[PDB]
Amino acid sequence: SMQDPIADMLTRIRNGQAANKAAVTMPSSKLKVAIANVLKEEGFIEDFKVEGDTKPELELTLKYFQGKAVVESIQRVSRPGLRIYKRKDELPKVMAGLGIAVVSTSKGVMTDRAARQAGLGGEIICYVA
Amino acid sequence: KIRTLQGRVVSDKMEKSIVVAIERFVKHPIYGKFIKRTTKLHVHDENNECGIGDVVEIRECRPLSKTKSWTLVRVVEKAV
Amino acid sequence: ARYLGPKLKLSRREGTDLFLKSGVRAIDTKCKIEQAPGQHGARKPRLSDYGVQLREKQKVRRIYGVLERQFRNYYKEAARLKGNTGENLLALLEGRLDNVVYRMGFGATRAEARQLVSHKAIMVNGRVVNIASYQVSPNDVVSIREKAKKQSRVKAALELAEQREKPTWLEVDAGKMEGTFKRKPERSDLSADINEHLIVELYSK
Amino acid sequence: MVTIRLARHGAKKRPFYQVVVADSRNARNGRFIERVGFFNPIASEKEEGTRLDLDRIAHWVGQGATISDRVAALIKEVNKAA
Amino acid sequence: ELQEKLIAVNRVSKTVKGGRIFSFTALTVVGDGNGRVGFGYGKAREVPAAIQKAMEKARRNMINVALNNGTLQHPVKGVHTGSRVFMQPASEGTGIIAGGAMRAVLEVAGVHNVLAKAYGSTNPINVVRATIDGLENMNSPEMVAAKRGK
Amino acid sequence: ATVNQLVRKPRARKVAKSNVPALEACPQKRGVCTRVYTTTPKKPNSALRKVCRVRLTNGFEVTSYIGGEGHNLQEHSVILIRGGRVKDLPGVRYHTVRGALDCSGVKDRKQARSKYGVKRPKA
RNA sequence: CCCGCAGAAGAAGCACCGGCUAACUCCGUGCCAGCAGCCGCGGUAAUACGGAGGGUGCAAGCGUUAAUCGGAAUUACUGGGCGUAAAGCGCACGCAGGCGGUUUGUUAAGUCAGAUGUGAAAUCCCCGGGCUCAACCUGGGAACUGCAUCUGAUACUGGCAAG
RNA sequence: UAGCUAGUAGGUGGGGUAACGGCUCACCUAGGCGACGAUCCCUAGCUGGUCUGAGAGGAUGACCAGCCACACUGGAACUGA
Ligand SMILES: [Mg+2]
Ligand SMILES: [Mg+2]
Ligand SMILES: [Mg+2]
Ligand SMILES: [Mg+2]
Ligand SMILES: [Mg+2]
Ligand SMILES: [Mg+2]
Ligand SMILES: [Mg+2]
Ligand SMILES: [Mg+2]
Ligand SMILES: [Mg+2]
Ligand SMILES: [Mg+2]
Ligand SMILES: [Mg+2]
Ligand SMILES: [Mg+2]
Ligand SMILES: [Mg+2]
Ligand SMILES: [Mg+2]
Ligand SMILES: [Mg+2]
Ligand SMILES: [Mg+2]
Repeated sequence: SMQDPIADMLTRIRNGQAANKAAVTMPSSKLKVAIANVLKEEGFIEDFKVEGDTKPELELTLKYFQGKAVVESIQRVSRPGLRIYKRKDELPKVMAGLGIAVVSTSKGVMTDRAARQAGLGGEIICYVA
Repeated sequence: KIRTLQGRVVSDKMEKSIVVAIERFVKHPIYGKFIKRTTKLHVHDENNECGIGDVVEIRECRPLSKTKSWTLVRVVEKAV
Repeated sequence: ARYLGPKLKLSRREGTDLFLKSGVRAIDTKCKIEQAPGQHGARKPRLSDYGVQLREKQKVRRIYGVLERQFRNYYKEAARLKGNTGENLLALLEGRLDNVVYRMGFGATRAEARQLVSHKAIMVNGRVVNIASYQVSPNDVVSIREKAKKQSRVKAALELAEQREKPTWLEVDAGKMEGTFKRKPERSDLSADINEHLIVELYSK
Repeated sequence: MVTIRLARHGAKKRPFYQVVVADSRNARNGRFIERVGFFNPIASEKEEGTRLDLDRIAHWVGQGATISDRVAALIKEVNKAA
Repeated sequence: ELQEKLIAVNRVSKTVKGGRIFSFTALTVVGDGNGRVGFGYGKAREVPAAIQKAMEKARRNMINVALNNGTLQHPVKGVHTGSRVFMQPASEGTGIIAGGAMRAVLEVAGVHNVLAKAYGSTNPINVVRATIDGLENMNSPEMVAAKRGK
Repeated sequence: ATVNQLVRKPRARKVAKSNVPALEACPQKRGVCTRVYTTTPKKPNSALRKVCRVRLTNGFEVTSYIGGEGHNLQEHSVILIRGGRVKDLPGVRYHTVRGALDCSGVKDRKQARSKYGVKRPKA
């Protein structure tokens, strides 16, 4: 938004699915995709397209199961002026491991799993679930 | 070598000495939030070739004066 | 102490036989199973959601003859030792030299046994022991003192040791009056319908 | 005047001393540099019961560790050469 | 195995022309050891005549939960009206740890060992369903890979 | 609130007022008994209860109640303040421990004798 | 500490039972006497005052007081609210301060990783020994969020350069 | 309590301490500290730790151990590592 970008992103999706929306959109950004991969490649979205070599556009194709949405439990965390950082023995574990928390480790951003799997900490992001 | 610090020579109205307020960060021991701080020291500059609005690294050493225990090591930035 | 008073009057405030006084008849008359535990036997003591854990208390408690404090120390630790804190408690209440010695035919009533141990008349794993609240670990070489193997108590007692649902978690041969705690009394084998889903709550407040 | 002396740390009647390298003018068992082994005065033959960390002893005597009597006796009392 | 236990029985009244009247209220829930729960609520001019209505309405119109071995699994937390409740999975041994309603509504809902606590008001007729609301979201560890994976 | 909104002035505890001034950590203090009287209750109650204005050792003269039936409490008779307030008695935030110093315990009280003052009936 | 010696012998009390709260009856009293942590008890049939009968709970102790934390998410980072319940300055401008669209390069300070000194011992805790047990005593390890230093990582944050 | 401070902040040379230094003296510059809260007022020995608590947090610093300070009150130096 007119301050913190990513914040809006996580919202856009949670909002859309809230009203069985097709697929919300937002101006794509390198960090936006790094968090996008951990969605399509982590089972949470169909896929994301692009548009604009100079004026990009992210496209998170939401999903829904039986009679409810898929990604129905997302929230930001390491927001500005409150950024959170934790060590390996502090790493998160979204909803008792049942969920996932995007973590921007020194070795690229990746799901909570790859965090311990790779053995290292990173800028915790959201609590996808 | 120590570690030094690219502090700010806020003061220079002294001789062979200059008050410098070093910027610092730290997480709140409760609410947890990176906050800026300051470290005003009485550096020493025999030749007094620093200047205000500038930027220099300071190093601790023998107690030169009552409060002045640091000396100038280099002037990274300067001008105004 | 340990109540040291009327056992039946106390068993009424519970109903289900809490062992204690036995080796003869008891129950069905000669006790008044919930007929008049005090004076208002008729007036139904409709307990509350709290009354349970509390009324339950006296059972898993008085049945073994213990105080209120000594019990807590047990439970509190009954949580420390890894594993289901629930049953992890009954175990200690079992290894107690009280029920142990008693459950091997020695003495008719646990209290009758508490006297034996207290009077040096009891021996275990070689060296003598006269302290009831002694955590009797398994494999020990328990046996009555040969300095009184033939007295009377243990005699007219070891007899009903047969009727007592032969314990599996251990092996006791009335022969020379010796026995060894095989292994922990896994809840199940502990012939009791007692509900412990309270003992863990009433003390978890 | 650093040295390896003894410091009582056992319950009443049943004392459990603790040899440690400390200063001469030091209290009973307070200020101390480093605890080198101990000594339990009981019995019943429990394999061991009175270590000492021989190797640590020498580590200090090199300077001026005024190892007192009893403690010095420990070195001997225990297999110093075994 | 339909377990049924009372939750609360207040009096409740109302004033009128001639004078005033009363309609005792009965709160009750239902469920089976498996993991089903179905609360209710009724009232009448008598403690019993009302207690029955409550249960009946309870035994009917119910929902099931993905109850695990005996406790729960993920951080359950259901809210309703003026009351916030939180339920945590208590490992085997630690019996059901709850206060008022949130207690009775569990020793019959299947859950044997669990430690939970509220935050908002203590109003029973509100805290009860507040617990169910949590179960309502209590999904199982499996099936997730189905909704997301491929 | 806002994190920074706190960094300026972090939350603070509301210093609870000790409803027992003539306390000073002391669970009880001796007395002097400035005078003893018989006042009336609040509003919903009646009957003239017994109260007394005893002067503490720290000069914190205050008033106390005299539980139990009857009392030998005279005037210069010293007593040991207990504490604990009352309802019908306004201000009275202390009670006189019976069976101690000068004040004698209740008479013929064969129940809850710990209070007041009665050392065993007659065995 | 062990043996022997008479002989149940020398060794039970305290609080509570109107609701929270386990535990009820009968008398005496009659807004008097008195009870009372809160709501409140008593103005002739008190489970609430006093005694007894009984019961309930504790135990060589029980109860009252005093004092801290808990409950109290009731100062709320975890973990709170502000339309009407307490709560948006009457409104603007704006310094400091806090926050910062997007891409690349660089830096590596925040941060993450590993190494090292160091964070006394003793409490604590895990396992395990010594007192007949326990209290207590004791071995080893874990732990000691920490501080700094060395070398690496570069996703995000910050700095610089170019937009 | 919103201002505070002349041996005050720094610089030269003498002097001094076991040793750095306004530590002290002479002279010189006119600094130094402060809302990231100085100065002032009330209170308190500090820590490991202790109590409570799910944890974070709150309360506390008796006995054991490390550190500091004090020795009728105010002041001072002598001996001596
Ligand atoms: Mg309805
Ligand atoms: Mg409330
Ligand atoms: Mg009080
Ligand atoms: Mg009741
Ligand atoms: Mg009374
Ligand atoms: Mg009457
Ligand atoms: Mg709190
Ligand atoms: Mg509020
Ligand atoms: Mg208002
Ligand atoms: Mg306005
Ligand atoms: Mg330590
Ligand atoms: Mg950058
Ligand atoms: Mg000089
Ligand atoms: Mg003082
Ligand atoms: Mg709490
Ligand atoms: Mg003096």
